[PDB]
Amino acid sequence: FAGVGERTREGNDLYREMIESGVIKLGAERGNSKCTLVYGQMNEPPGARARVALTGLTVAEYFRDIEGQDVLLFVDNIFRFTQANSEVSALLGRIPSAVGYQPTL
Amino acid sequence: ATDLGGLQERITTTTKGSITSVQAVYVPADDLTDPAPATTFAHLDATTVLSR
Amino acid sequence: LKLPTAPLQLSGTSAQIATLLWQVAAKENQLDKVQDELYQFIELFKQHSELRRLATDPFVPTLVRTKIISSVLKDSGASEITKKLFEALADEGALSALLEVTVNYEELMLAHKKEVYCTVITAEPLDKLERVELTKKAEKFVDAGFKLVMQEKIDKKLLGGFVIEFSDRRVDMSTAKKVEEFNNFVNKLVLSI
Amino acid sequence: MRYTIMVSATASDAAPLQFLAPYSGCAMAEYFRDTGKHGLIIYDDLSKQSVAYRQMSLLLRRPPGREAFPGDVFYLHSRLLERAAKLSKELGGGSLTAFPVIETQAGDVSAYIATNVISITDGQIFLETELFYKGIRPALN
Amino acid sequence: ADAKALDELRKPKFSSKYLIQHVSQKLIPAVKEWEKSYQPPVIHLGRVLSVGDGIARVYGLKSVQAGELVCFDSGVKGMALNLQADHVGVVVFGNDSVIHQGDLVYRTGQIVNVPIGPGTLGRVTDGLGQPIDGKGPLTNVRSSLVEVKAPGIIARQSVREPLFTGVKAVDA
Amino acid sequence: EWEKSYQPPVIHLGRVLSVGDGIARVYGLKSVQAGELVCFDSGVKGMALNLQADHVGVVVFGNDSVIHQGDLVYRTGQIVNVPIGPGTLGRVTDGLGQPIDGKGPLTNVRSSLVEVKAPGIIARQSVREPLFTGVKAVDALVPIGRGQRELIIGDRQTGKTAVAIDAIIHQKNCNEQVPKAQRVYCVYVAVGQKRSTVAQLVKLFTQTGAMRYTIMVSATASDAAPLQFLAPYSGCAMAEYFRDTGKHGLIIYDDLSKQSVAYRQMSLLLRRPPGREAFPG
Amino acid sequence: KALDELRKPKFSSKYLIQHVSQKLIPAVK
Amino acid sequence: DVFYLHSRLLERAAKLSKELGGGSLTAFPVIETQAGDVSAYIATNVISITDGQIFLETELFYKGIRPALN
Amino acid sequence: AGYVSQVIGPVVDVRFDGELPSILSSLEVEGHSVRLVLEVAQHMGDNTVRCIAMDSTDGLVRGQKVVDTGSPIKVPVGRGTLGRIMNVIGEPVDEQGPIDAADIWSIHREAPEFTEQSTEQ
Amino acid sequence: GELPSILSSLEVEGHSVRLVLEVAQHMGDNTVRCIAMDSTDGLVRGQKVVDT
Amino acid sequence: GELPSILSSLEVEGHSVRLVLEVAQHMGDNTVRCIAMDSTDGLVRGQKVVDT
Ligand SMILES: Nc1ncnc2c1ncn2[C@@H]1O[C@H](COP(=O)(O)OP(=O)(O)OP(=O)(O)O)[C@@H](O)[C@H]1O
Ligand SMILES: [Mg+2]
Repeated sequence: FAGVGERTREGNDLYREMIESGVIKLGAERGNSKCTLVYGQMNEPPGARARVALTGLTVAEYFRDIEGQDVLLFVDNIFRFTQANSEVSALLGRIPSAVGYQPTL
Repeated sequence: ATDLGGLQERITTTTKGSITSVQAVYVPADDLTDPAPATTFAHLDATTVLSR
Repeated sequence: LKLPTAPLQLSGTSAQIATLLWQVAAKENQLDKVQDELYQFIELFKQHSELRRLATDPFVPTLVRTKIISSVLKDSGASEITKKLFEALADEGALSALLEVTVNYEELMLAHKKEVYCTVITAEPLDKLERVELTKKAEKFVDAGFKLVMQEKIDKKLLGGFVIEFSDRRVDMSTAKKVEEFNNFVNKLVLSI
Repeated sequence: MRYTIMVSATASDAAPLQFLAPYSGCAMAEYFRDTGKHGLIIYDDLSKQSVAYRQMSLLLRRPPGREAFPGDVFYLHSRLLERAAKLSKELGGGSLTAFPVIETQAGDVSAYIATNVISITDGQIFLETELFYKGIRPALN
Repeated sequence: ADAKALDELRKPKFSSKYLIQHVSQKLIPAVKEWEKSYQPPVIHLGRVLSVGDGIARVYGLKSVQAGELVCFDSGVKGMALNLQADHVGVVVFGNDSVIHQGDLVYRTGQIVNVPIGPGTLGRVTDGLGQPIDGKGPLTNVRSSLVEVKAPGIIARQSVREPLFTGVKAVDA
Repeated sequence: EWEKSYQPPVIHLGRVLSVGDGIARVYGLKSVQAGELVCFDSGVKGMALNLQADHVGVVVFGNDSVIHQGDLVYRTGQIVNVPIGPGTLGRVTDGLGQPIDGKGPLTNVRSSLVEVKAPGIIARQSVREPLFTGVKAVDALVPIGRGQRELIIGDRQTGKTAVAIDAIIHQKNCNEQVPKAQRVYCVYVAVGQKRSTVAQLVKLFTQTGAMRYTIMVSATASDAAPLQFLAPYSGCAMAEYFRDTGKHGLIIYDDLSKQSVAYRQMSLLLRRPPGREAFPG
Repeated sequence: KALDELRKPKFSSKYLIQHVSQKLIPAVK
Repeated sequence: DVFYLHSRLLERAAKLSKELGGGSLTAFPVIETQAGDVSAYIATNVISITDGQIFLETELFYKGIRPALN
Repeated sequence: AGYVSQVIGPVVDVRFDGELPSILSSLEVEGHSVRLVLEVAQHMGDNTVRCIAMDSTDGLVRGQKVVDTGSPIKVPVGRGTLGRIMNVIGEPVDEQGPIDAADIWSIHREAPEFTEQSTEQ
Repeated sequence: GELPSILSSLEVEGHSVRLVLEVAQHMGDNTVRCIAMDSTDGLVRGQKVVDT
Repeated sequence: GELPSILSSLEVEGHSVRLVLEVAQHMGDNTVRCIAMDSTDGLVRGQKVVDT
């Protein structure tokens, strides 16, 4: 789970729901869990929210390329990935393209 | 907003005297969402919006 | 008016000052004199902090800077070219342009003498026959009567031969590169035939 | 005002004070959140805090975005509003709940600051102006 | 310019010294005869390079942190926002009419702090925490930073208790 | 014979002044041509775009993360060229003509420029012979001759690639029943597409047998914006080989609307003033 | 190395060449 | 200063006093809009400057109402 | 190794007197309230890179030592990351200790090549 | 030497009409930047400005 | 010396085609900025350009 720019309340709610439903286990039975959360919240700078989806991709690319699995990657709100890269493009002084997005959209 | 507030906050009734202020505001192309009339909406007690 | 033609053409606003300084100094035939004064000024800004304060500090007035540069440069063999140049660079706050005007003046002077600095990287130190047969091979990489200023180097990773470094272009006449491009060609053939 | 603090950076004040007043008020209310009590904070016209920060960024020659807002104008509101939290039992159980106020322009919530704070917060209280003169006060759509 | 031909000017290359020894005895009195038309050079202080519209560019201030409160010689507070290679652009917490080109800027070492605590309850402050209601300074109060980080994912619990607004529409 | 004919040529050097945003500033290269393909020391090529008075602006055909300040740029001596010829049929090449199908290098081929001025007024003639696409809606209602430009315009997922694919497959079907002088050798240019769809499309073209006549130029969505910008020109040069030697060619520039976005990216990163819908003039 | 302060020239004007040519051409005798 | 451009031009149309000769100057500035959009920059500038408006519509112009004064 | 030149919001220019880091490389900042990691965005020329920060740049002094790491942001991967919460730089946020890493992998990577794609839907 | 304060009024000598400038910002090279209360048509570079 | 006039045409020597420039501006340092009537692919920054 790559939560790109998630609210911290909804990220904590998803984490507790994953503990409760059993797909994430805590303590000594952590190895039997089924998900990996990668969390870049809204309170982080745009450089951090622009690369959380890449961190989720890296954790999934290990399971694809080494373990040889069929992985699920939940990029939560891909539009927030877009808007975080738009923000890091505006901070780097690049001229924004059409409606306000980065020229490298 | 800083220039408009620095002008506008001096037109006040204080504990010495009073200034009743009537300020006509040109609204460009009747667009009350334009920022130069929308900044001076919060600076007034009574707004008298004249409509076309 | 009637200034000499510059030996090679250059970029703007720090090299145009050098081209003008070169044309003025060749009109006065003091080309080696003002280069020496430019080097002495590089060392002058190296030595003292109060002198480079007149080039970096933005709070010194123009009057202080032009009067210090006028009063300290009254005499001592500094030409009228260099003294007027430092008045002109102190009047504008452009005393920081010295370090970039001397390198373009050096390139202009290194082009009026028809010379060329080079770097020969050889695997072993050269003999007085291993060198003489090299420069006649190295003089075909200049297009005129340019006399290269030999600069020798050592590098054991070359397996004999030489590499020229003209800072504009590089000729790799080595053997360690020749056995590199040999193996690439022989492996690009056996994958075809 | 036995329980109310007021941080008042008015319109006459300099734009860094209007930019900084929500962070001052939130650092005051985090005393109550962080020591087991409960907080409640209202940022009246957060759309004026964004205007003040736009003024400071455009005068600092920062690269503008749409409506000349800087790139870190989402980060500005998000790093303020995410401090409104419900702390866990080990951190005292305290809480801070925020009520940002955004003034829209004829209901256009597709404006930049309105979309930013709508995406940040946990829900809206819409107050349409057609319901207001219809007698419905509070004009909650 | 190029760098490969400019980094070799750190070496001396003159082979004649008829001007280095000439002005070295001549530099110091020529500097000293305009010493009162100088300003004292700043390293860890700052001097206002320019000012306008509530922004002061400040030469110097070699060790300001980003976001640190700086103070001018008029007592106006600033905040060093963008540290640049040659100056600091600070934002002025008040009128810049009392700030001139050449004024001294003093860093305070503090990122922007506010009065928090039980004593601020019932008080009317400005955006920096200082009281504007005119009933004395804030006592029973400690300072705290305004740019604290929000609590994390693990520092929260789920939002369960209701906060009553008292308005039927929102509470229903 | 390689040993007796071996002179290491005088390689003209250039430092990288500053790299980033897919455009490098290159000191030196004092004799480089405008539009010349240059080669960085990391292996990634580049086109000398803006010859300036003090530096050269090089757009980087690939990822600019492998280039540093102070890297050496070598000039190759000629304008941006792709290998054209009969050795390109069957091959899946990238935006610069380098094969990405993994079947070895392009042999039986010849380099040629990607930016050729189109043939003039007196070089054309009227479009007389038909090109059948095998789509009877098209071949009955919107008939297409040989030498025509036919826009396949539509929305997202309305069947544009399918019309292109059926034209390419129908060319394979007609090429077995016609003589040599009238055979259509197709090129598919996939700009800005997914690499998975280009892989499935190459599977389709080789399992129907149409890859014997097809060249496939793919600058996909992860490829750099100069490569998506240049890949239609590479494909058009590879098909101009068959145009210029008496044969007949078909070319599908699939999603030129993504080439224009790649060019908008390149122009807006060059600080060029945008126009309508932020596109350059 | 204190010469690194003078690395980049800080030009307060664009037409500096005209001012230095007004002062260096009269340096010719 | 494109408002000041037309402002300082159109304020010279004046009816002078009896002390200054009583002469007059009547300005008739002509602004062309684009598809009836009087909400443009220069159109709202000169509309805010001038006293009256003689607004001419295209839809009344092709209804035979000529001069097409709205 | 390198020292901070400009701190303009989340954008930090770092000056390296010797060898520059690559673009997309990670940079740790030495001496800070938290772990501040910069990621290189471009080379500005004059031996200076321009970085985007992964945390708050409040408290950053011009001349703070920035060390090159030689790689992009490397996060822990493996089955030991299952049920754990990582942030962008691979640090544990669920306060359950360290993250059991089979390997550390750079987050920046090219897409799988054309020979490596599968052609079956 | 001795730049005027911001918002201060300056009086330009030699102008036909009384031209009053108001200091808006300090530009930084011992230069203030002013807005003019009357028309600037007729100002010559170097013309003396007396601070009030 | 003796810069060409604006709108005067220039001939680039040693090109693949007849590259005719046409002077559009005077840039200021004996540099004229020209618009090329043909493709500039193949121009080197030393190429002799005669003035017609
Ligand atoms: N002639 C046809 N008959 C039946 N189905 C069709 C036909 N043409 C296309 N389709 C279906 O329509 C879908 C879209 O077709 P196609 O791939 O050509 O769209 P597209 O134009 O490439 O859209 P995009 O470019 O967004 O992928 C395909 O999945 C295909 O299965
Ligand atoms: Mg398609």
